[PDB]
Amino acid sequence: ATGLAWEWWRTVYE
Amino acid sequence: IKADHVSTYAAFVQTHRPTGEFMFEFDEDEMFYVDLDKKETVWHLEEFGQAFSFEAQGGLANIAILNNNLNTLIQRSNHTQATNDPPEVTVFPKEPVELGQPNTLICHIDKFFPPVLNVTWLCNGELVTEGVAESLFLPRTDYSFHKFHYLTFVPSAEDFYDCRVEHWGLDQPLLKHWEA
Amino acid sequence: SNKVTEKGKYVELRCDPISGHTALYWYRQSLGQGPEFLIYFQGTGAADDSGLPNDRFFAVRPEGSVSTLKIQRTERGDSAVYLCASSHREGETQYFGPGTRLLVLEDLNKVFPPEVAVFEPSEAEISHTQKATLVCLATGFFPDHVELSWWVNGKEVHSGVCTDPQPLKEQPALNDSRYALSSRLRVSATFWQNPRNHFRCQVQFYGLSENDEWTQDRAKPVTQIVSAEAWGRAD
Amino acid sequence: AQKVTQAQTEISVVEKEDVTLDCVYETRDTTYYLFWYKQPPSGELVFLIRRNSFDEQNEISGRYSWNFQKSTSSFNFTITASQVVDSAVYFCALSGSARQLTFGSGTQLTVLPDIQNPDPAVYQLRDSKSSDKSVCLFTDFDSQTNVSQSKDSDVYITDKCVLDMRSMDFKSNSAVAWSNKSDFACANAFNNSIIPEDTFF
Amino acid sequence: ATPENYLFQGRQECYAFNGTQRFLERYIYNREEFARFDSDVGEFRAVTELGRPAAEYWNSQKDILEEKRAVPDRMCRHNYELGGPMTLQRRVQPRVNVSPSNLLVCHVTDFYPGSIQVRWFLNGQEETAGVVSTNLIRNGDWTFQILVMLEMTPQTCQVEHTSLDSPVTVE
Ligand SMILES: *[C@@H]1O[C@H](CO)[C@@H](O[C@@H]2O[C@H](CO)[C@@H](O[C@@H]3O[C@H](CO)[C@@H](O)[C@H](O[C@H]4O[C@H](CO)[C@@H](O)[C@H](O)[C@@H]4O)[C@@H]3O)[C@H](O)[C@H]2NC(C)=O)[C@H](O)[C@H]1NC(C)=O
Ligand SMILES: *[C@@H]1O[C@H](CO)[C@@H](O)[C@H](O)[C@H]1NC(C)=O
Ligand SMILES: *[C@@H]1O[C@H](CO)[C@@H](O)[C@H](O)[C@H]1NC(C)=O
Repeated sequence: ATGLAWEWWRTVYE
Repeated sequence: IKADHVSTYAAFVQTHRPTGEFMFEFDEDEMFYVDLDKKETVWHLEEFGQAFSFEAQGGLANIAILNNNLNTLIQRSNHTQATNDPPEVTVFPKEPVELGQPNTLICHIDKFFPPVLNVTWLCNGELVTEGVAESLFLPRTDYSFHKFHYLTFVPSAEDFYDCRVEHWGLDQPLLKHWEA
Repeated sequence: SNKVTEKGKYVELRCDPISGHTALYWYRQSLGQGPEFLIYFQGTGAADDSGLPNDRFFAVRPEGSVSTLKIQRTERGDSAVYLCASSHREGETQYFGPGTRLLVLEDLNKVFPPEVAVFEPSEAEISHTQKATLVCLATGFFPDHVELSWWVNGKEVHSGVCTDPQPLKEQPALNDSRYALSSRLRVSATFWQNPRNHFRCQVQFYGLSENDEWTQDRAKPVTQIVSAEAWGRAD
Repeated sequence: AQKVTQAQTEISVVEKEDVTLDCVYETRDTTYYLFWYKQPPSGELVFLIRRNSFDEQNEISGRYSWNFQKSTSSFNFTITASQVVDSAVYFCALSGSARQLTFGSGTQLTVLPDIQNPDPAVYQLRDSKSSDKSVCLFTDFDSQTNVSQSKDSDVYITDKCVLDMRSMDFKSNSAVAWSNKSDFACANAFNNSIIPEDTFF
Repeated sequence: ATPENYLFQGRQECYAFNGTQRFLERYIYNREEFARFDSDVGEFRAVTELGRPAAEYWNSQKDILEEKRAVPDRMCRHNYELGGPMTLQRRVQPRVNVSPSNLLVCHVTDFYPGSIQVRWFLNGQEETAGVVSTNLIRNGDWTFQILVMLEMTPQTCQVEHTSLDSPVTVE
């Protein structure tokens, strides 16, 4: 489309 | 790294007043960011928003991840707070100064950490509340931060301007004096 | 759990996730349709994609150990089954909890506890098929919140038990009609005709509570357990 | 956008037959995750399968099967041998860019029993001393029989259900009818009935 | 007595070169980078002891790795092509001015393509003595600034740029 993508950061292991 | 162009998503969470910023820079120039209080995308230049449209929920989602990571890292790091880094301030005009011709004065604060600071503009010793613009806490490679402050003004030989930067690393508030 | 609330009152729903799960999800399921997403918690914060219906719906998760979905100004349309699932990390498999069924009523006066009566099997069935069916009737209860269980000699039995899926109305036209349920327990002819065997039909009603108001003269339709029993009869 | 479609509203089969519930996932994400959940009557959403987008090699591996066809964008749940306990509502879920689930509609599976020896009858259970209702039981009838609702407001009749007495492999369909009138007799309380009906007295 | 304050940041870097995208995902706590994902390696890596357990769990999950491995094409490549006309082809015409302020200053303003070269010319003769130029000044406005000094003896400043098809001179 006309929108830029994004990637989830990950959660540090608790 | 061999790179013709660099596109970077930068975001930080912290304890003090700038609780979170989520931006996207192209070659060290911020293109857009999400205002977490307003939950909407903010485009640095109007020509960006006409062509593209960024989902604001992506920024809110990333800040929520970093917040969980901050709390996890605080306990794992045994509550270690980084040493404060004194900022470096330089004031320069955007255009060559011409008396009577409107110009924009730029106050650049560089190499400071944490990104918590009080910055005010002073014209002839008085606080300027109109015509002031501030950039976000832009990231750096050494993981410090740098910030830009702007003041639209008309040059005059009588007028003198000062950029007042307060930082935890500074022993005293730093004032950078600028005049024509 | 099962929750009953008068229109307008404030309700909050509780969900305790599994231990190490850093990811909590609230879902709502209405009329057996597809569960609808509500809010997504990641630790102390909400990374939700904002399926929350209105401003009246808000949720919190202070320490990640338990979430609370708050509904102010309850409306009838807010009544549904609110599911809760927990994921170990962001992206792992989500495992749903039992959930709490919310019901918003115009007035709590239509609430009634059930009447439970147990009927002993027919001698003809025992002589024909060598089997004995026990019929239980939970009648005159509103809302449709019951748990009909069978207890053979003090132990709950799920074998040979036919609990109806959905109750039926005594006034099928009225929307607030009192529901009625029936369940069956078929045992061996020698099992029913053992006079030392004890059967009990237990119905757990989920109605009003001590916090809710009660103005009328009849007994308060509190969460009760109405039950009826029957002993074995020998030939 | 991200949507899951399960067009099968109801599926009716007798035991030991085969069934295949279908989905068609419809998402724009590059990496997605599909799920199947089981909701038994008055039960929680039970977890069944999680196949990631990159794992494409299909297997049978028991009575539960899944065929992930990225071409058709489908994900079909297949049960080899139907048991009456498999009777539940099964849901198709989709995850990925949205970490929460995008549930589909409802597919209700009803595994009917196969009463090899049907012995239909309408027995009368003893009226409880604490009750004024005379109750009637239509039991042991075959699965093909369809119960009829009450034509009198005072009489109440329930739909059918299957009793699985574990000890002896006998599964029986059953229906209950009661009323508070003297007009009510267990005989002729029902409308649609089989001809070899052991209506007794 | 600096008040209590703890920070957590991160970078999602896309490196573009010769039609190839290299994705880097950094995990930083108080300027201390403790974890990193590199698309060249294909998995996570612990930069310090602080992030070893985190990287080992991420590498144990195949889907976490697969999502990060698809980033170069889903995000880095797609955003690089979509923003091309507004980022790569962003051109601004520089405005040149020369002032005496003996040294001579050639102040070039409002040019976005950072690469720019300036030459002093005295009577048609380029000089290289006493010529000191300030480093590229980023105005933070997607506009750049640069000033070139010149030790002159009183008795033209040409600028070459990508946006300029013909070099501009100021007499
Ligand atoms: C930007 O400017 C603001 C305002 O000028 C400034 O905020 C102030 O910061 C100082 C510390 O840097 C704060 O001082 C402490 O704040 C806490 C929380 O409010 C108080 O509990 C503290 O009480 C202490 O002081 C008392 C007097 O000595 C003691 O009796 C007591 O035991 C505590 O030790 C103390 O006030 C101050 O409150 C704020 N003020 C406001 C209005 O926020 C901020 O720090 C500046 N930022 C930078 C980067 O310079
Ligand atoms: C925190 O303290 C514990 C206990 O003394 C120690 O084992 C651990 O290494 C410490 N971690 C840091 C980052 O200082
Ligand atoms: C770019 O990639 C192509 C294909 O691998 C290669 O032939 C070429 O030499 C590369 N050019 C540069 C400058 O790396």
